[PDB]
Amino acid sequence: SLKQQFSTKAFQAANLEAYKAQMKEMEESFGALLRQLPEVPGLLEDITRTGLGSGLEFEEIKLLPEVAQQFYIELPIQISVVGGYHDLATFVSGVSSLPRIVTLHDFEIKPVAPTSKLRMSILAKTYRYN
Amino acid sequence: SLKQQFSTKAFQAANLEAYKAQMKEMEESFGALLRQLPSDTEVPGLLEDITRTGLGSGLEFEEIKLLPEVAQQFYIELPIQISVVGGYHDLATFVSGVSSLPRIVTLHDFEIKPVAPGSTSKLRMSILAKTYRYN
Repeated sequence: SLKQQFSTKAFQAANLEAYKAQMKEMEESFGALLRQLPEVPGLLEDITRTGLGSGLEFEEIKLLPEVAQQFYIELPIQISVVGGYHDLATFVSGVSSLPRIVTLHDFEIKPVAPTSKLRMSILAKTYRYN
Repeated sequence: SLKQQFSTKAFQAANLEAYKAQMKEMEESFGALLRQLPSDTEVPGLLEDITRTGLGSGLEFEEIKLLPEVAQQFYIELPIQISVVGGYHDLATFVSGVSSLPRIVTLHDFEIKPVAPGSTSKLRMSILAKTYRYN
């Protein structure tokens, strides 16, 4: 994750306590924007609509346990779909550009039969203020 | 991007003026972090790690395409399009290894295609990565 990339590079910072404070302010601001905003049912709706519009079949949508940070909470959603190569791609971009706070993460893929179909499982995350 | 997502959603903010001010503080903080780093020097090192991660996953590289920089107020994004070829497991481990690198790099849209008819052991993936530097 971004936060992990910054922590990892912390040794490189000219001023370590200032870098730690900039990381914290970044998260706090993120937390404050989420609080400002009115999503999960609507996100689920948007994701399924995106995938159906792309010609995919859904299999499961797993809501995983929330993971709290100090200022925001992640809600991971594991999405399994199946369809053709291009359709998987239009699903991926449709979802990453939704009018939602949603990020995409690791995926795994496997053929339906050892072209056309591929099965994709992808991790998405949405967020709320802590 | 994340910023496009908050922008898109701005009409929904209880107080627009305050929401914009927080978008701007998140951005400013992101830029202050990049400036504490030697991030205006990280591209060649990034490319080196990406390449090694790809090779480590049993992939071959076809192309690395550096796209035009896009400036925001406090940071500049540098989009890098990567084309690789290999097996289905190897592609996912590659994506996973890049995202676990000690670099400020985000991964975005990707598209996969088989190289040849009847083949599933060689797939071509194009993926967009981005890195960032202080503006």
